[PDB]
Amino acid sequence: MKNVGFIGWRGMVGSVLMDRMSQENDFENLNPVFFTTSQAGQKAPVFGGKDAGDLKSAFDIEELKKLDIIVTCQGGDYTNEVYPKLKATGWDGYWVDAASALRMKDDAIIVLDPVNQHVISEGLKKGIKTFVGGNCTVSLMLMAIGGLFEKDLVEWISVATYQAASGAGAKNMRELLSQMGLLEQAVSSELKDPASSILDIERKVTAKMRADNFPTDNFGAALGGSLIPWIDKLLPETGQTKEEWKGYAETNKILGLSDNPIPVDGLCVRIGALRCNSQAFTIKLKKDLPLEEIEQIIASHNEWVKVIPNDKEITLRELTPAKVTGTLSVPVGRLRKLAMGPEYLAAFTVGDQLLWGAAEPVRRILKQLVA
Amino acid sequence: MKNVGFIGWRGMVGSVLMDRMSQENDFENLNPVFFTTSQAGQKAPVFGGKDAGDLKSAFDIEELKKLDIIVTCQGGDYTNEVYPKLKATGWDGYWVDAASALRMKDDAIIVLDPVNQHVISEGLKKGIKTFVGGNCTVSLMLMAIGGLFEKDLVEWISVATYQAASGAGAKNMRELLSQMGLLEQAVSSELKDPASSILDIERKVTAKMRADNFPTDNFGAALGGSLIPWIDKLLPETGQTKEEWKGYAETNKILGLSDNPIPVDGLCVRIGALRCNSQAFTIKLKKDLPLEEIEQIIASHNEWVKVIPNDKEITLRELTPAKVTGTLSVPVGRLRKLAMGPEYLAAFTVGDQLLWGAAEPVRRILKQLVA
Ligand SMILES: NC(=O)c1ccc[n+]([C@@H]2O[C@H](COP(=O)([O-])OP(=O)(O)OC[C@H]3O[C@@H](n4cnc5c(N)ncnc54)[C@H](OP(=O)(O)O)[C@@H]3O)[C@@H](O)[C@H]2O)c1
Ligand SMILES: NC(=O)c1ccc[n+]([C@@H]2O[C@H](COP(=O)([O-])OP(=O)(O)OC[C@H]3O[C@@H](n4cnc5c(N)ncnc54)[C@H](OP(=O)(O)O)[C@@H]3O)[C@@H](O)[C@H]2O)c1
Ligand SMILES: C[As](C)(=O)[O-]
Ligand SMILES: C[As](C)(=O)[O-]
Repeated sequence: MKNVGFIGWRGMVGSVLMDRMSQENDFENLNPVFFTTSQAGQKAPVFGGKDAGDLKSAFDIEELKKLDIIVTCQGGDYTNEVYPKLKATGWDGYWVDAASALRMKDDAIIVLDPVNQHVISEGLKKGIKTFVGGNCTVSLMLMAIGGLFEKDLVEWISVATYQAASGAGAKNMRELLSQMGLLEQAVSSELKDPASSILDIERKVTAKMRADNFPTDNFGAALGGSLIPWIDKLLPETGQTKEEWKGYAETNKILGLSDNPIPVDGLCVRIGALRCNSQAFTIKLKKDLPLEEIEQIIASHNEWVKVIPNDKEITLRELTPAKVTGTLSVPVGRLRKLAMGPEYLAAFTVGDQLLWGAAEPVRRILKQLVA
Repeated sequence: MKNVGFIGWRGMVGSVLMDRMSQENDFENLNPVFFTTSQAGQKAPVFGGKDAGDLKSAFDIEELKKLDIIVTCQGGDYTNEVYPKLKATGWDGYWVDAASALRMKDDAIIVLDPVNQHVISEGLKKGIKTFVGGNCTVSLMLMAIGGLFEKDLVEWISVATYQAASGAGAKNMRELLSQMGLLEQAVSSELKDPASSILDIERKVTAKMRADNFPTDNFGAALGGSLIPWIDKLLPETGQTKEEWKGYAETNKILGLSDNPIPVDGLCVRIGALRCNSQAFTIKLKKDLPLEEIEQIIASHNEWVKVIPNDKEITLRELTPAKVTGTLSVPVGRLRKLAMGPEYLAAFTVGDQLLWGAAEPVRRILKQLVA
């Protein structure tokens, strides 16, 4: 069986990949070899009921060179380090990555098979050996409205995101939780007392949120009870942040439309959600079609997207992070025409950023590479 | 000196108004009369160092009929009951309302004087006697980009909101806070153990958020750690919620363009913030102007709007609910041209929903009416 190496299997994304792989018995048709950046020699974990020897150093090129496929969830720093060194040896195996590091490489293909399988297979024949997961937000967007691009109905998409703390890292999720606790703690008794003044409570919660002893070390500002309309670094040439820039760059590379690119732009905002990224869309369509047809085109693209009817009770129950968290479902709703015209479509979607937005496309390309 | 009655002065919006009036000495040039729907006969609040006798009944038409101006923050059900009975007596004084009830009536003007003083002035001369504050998000939007409408540069605006808990009520803010506390408490110990599993932490928080005992009666769903992409009731004829519908309806009546409406549409989403409504805009301009000119036009409209440089550090410091809560500042940043073209402009704004979104416009028209 093909020898597959796993790097970053212990991380947050890695842990999700391991769990998903165990659920689908992905360890059956492959020989697993586990690496580490801090536990070399130690006893390798037990997945798929198998027993790898001891953890090998993720930096041992000779060891890696023996592998047919490398699946990494370690991070960009690691990849930019080892990858060039491994290729420099002549190694011709496959490199499956969850980090963005190699996404825009001329010899790398961004994978999201339920959306761009043709691009993938084509790359495979062509000799492409590097496959990278796409930006979580772009991935979730395409899993929700892929049918529209599939039908070549999209002229341009305007996006406003509602991104979870989890997308920034495990330490960021923990900071959000700490902030939420401190906010309630600041007015614990006042909340219990029905006679208390709501303005008195707000004043106290706002003061705590602005206090020096309020944990903001990771976001650079309060997230719980607030929001941050800026994610990643600035791009001086356009004014977009790197997260916003990915919409255009990655959507078109995933779909293979670099020759006739579709404008995808907007604002990415971080909010107090744990691990589900939500998005509001203003989709300018190339033609005016019945809303019911639009819905079917969307719902039939893949089996994970789930159209949520534009009803209050149903929306509150199905189109929220609280509902989607930990599932492979990609609900999209609030679908209707906008006032600008019949070609303007409104849509809101929610999706788990660690599954389709991270571990799932990786787990899937791997399965396709092996048995 | 004019006789002015105050209704709903005890609630959340009413309290902020009383606060602002006390700070601005708005009671000096008027004779205050306080009413109540539940505490008639009890001592009135002594704002402005002035002392009214006892609370009068807000349902006493004979007492109301004696006033020159009635200022109410009581609510739509109150107004819909009393306004008709009072006007039926032939009463011809001024009615200033914070509730949406009379907003779309032809004998009423939606007031936001920094934006439509001309409408207010024309209406007064025409005989209009009813002034109503506009929807909070619409008001906050115009305070931010009124300069573009002032120059007739706006073709249409696509909106995505991030609305706070207080926008729905004092009960809802309290529920949000209680929810936040419960979420952290579910993993209090794990959070202080730096070696604990993040996925274990998230599964526990999510489980709590999904527990029947999780307090969700006010929102009908979890808000803390999540979001609710639905505000108000559904309008079957367009697919919009009443909240979303107001963008087109109120923006245009405020601007006096109900005859030739500028399309303003989008999605209104509730998030876990206490009292600031934020909005992401995609503005289709009529002309292709340099970014710097657009900024000058936006900044020059009024003294409260504040253009925030498209810089990360400044944005995290100035463009957030944490910074603007309790202030009259209306920051607008992330200004840049979008990928769709040089006529497409992006912008993100944040504003306190209880000030410019509620009490401030009311407070201002009252001052105009009393002198
Ligand atoms: N966060 C998201 O929502 C998201 C979404 C899509 C893609 N990604 C990307 O996926 C890659 C990995 O992200 P991540 O958030 O999974 O990184 P992470 O949680 O920090 O894990 C990465 C590595 O940190 C090391 N580590 C040190 N202490 C650890 C501990 N106590 N528990 C677990 N691991 C520990 C592990 O390496 P050793 O075992 O060798 O020590 C682990 O492989 C990044 O490139 C990221 O950008 C993230
Ligand atoms: N919340 C916002 O951010 C916002 C923004 C824009 C517009 N508005 C609108 O402004 C109007 C009032 O909203 P609101 O949020 O201020 O309503 P509220 O807080 O419920 O106050 C309304 C009334 O409820 C009664 N009440 C019962 N128990 C009370 C208590 N424990 N404390 C204070 N009052 C109590 C009071 O009437 P009595 O004293 O007669 O008993 C009070 O005047 C509504 O039409 C609302 O839609 C609200
Ligand atoms: C969240 As990314 C750095 O994998 O585009
Ligand atoms: C903020 As309203 C409910 O008076 O449109």
